[PDB]
Amino acid sequence: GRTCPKPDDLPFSTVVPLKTFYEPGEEITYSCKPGYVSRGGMRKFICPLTGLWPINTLKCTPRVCPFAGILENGAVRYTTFEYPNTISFSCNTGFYLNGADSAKCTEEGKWSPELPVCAPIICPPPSIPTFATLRVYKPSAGNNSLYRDTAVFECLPQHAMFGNDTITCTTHGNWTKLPECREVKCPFPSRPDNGFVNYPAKPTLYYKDKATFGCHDGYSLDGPEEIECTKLGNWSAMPSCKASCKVPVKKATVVYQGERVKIQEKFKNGMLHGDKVSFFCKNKEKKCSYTEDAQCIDGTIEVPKCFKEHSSLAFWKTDASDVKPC
Ligand SMILES: *[C@@H]1O[C@H](CO[C@@H]2O[C@@H](C)[C@@H](O)[C@@H](O)[C@@H]2O)[C@@H](O[C@@H]2O[C@H](CO)[C@@H](O[C@H]3O[C@H](CO)[C@@H](O)[C@H](O)[C@@H]3O)[C@H](O)[C@H]2NC(C)=O)[C@H](O)[C@H]1NC(C)=O
Ligand SMILES: *[C@@H]1O[C@H](CO[C@@H]2O[C@@H](C)[C@@H](O)[C@@H](O)[C@@H]2O)[C@@H](O[C@@H]2O[C@H](CO)[C@@H](O)[C@H](O)[C@H]2NC(C)=O)[C@H](O)[C@H]1NC(C)=O
Ligand SMILES: *[C@@H]1O[C@H](CO)[C@@H](O)[C@H](O)[C@H]1NC(C)=O
Ligand SMILES: *[C@@H]1O[C@H](CO)[C@@H](O)[C@H](O)[C@H]1NC(C)=O
Repeated sequence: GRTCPKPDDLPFSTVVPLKTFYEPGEEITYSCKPGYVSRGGMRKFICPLTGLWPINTLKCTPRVCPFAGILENGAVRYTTFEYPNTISFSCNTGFYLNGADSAKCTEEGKWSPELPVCAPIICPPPSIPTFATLRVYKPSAGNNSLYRDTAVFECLPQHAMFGNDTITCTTHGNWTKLPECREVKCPFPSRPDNGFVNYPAKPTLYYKDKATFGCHDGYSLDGPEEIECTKLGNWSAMPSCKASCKVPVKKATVVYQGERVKIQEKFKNGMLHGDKVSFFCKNKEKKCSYTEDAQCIDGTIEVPKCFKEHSSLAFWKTDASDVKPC
């Protein structure tokens, strides 16, 4: 008689018992859903004779977990520290996340799992490779070293290193690949024909030992004057002495290294092996000049056939050097 209606549904709460109508004298209890609280706690109400439920002061509000916006040496992604939500973590470079990467604020107003910490990445003292020595290494964290620190070895004399010489601290707390130092010796160098070779005094020549070369008065070197033991047991290079050329004409203007020179004065003491010049030849049809090349190879140089060196006396004839380019 003059029943009460179904109670109002209010945010984040439950009503018990939930019926569609109530007799006067029946009781209902409002509770905030788990994870929410409210000033004054529950509300109980009794359906009165009027059939009208009283006013409901229920204030259902999500719990809040402790402030968690500051992760020393790292970064929290968050919207709000309220009951439904989760937050996630990362760390600045040189640091790792010691703990879980995300946390959740639970019904009990607690973070689970517990908030993490960023710790500095460190690598243990590095092992020294066989036949090596630490040239530079200073640990920045007691006996250990921090991220991106480096150390480098050098081998002992007569030993050749394979792979980069420095190692650095990875983000995973280990070091990069280590060098290998082996012993390497090469054979003796060959003395060159018409030349000499000098190298130090000992039964066996090892890595980065240096031998130097020379040539007699009419010959010059084919390669570098100095050579050394490479890491693979042979030599930098193995040069020979080749024969210079006599200048093949009496008077002619040629291109040596992009500039016109007079071959008789530029090579007054001979053309060296490998010296290349370009002679001037006359296209008759087009009344002009063009150039063909000639190179001194082991005492032999071959002037192009088209070339005609005019007599000193015959002044009328004009050298291809003086005729306009084609
Ligand atoms: C220095 O540490 C690196 C860290 O990677 C790993 O993480 C450690 C914490 C440990 O848990 C273990 O997983 C490794 O040590 C080493 O990295 C190597 O290189 C790859 C990339 O990091 C990787 O490998 C995987 O993938 C490749 C092909 O893509 C596969 O060939 C291999 O089977 C793996 O699935 C892996 O991280 C690791 N692999 C190997 C073979 O080492 C790194 O080796 C190490 N350096 C030294 C000198 O110790
Ligand atoms: C010095 O020796 C290296 C090593 O190559 C050699 O080749 C083997 C067949 C044998 O001769 C061994 O003594 C060495 O293993 C030479 O490096 C080589 O260079 C060319 C380039 O392609 C070729 O022969 C090989 O690919 C290279 N070697 C390897 C192992 O791949 C080098 O040229 C030699 N000479 C000098 C002056 O360094
Ligand atoms: C770091 O190394 C030292 C030796 O230099 C040694 O006493 C110990 O292993 C480390 N330091 C301390 C205080 O234990
Ligand atoms: C490898 O060695 C070279 C020459 O020693 C050096 O410049 C380079 O930095 C090394 N590699 C890396 C990744 O540092």
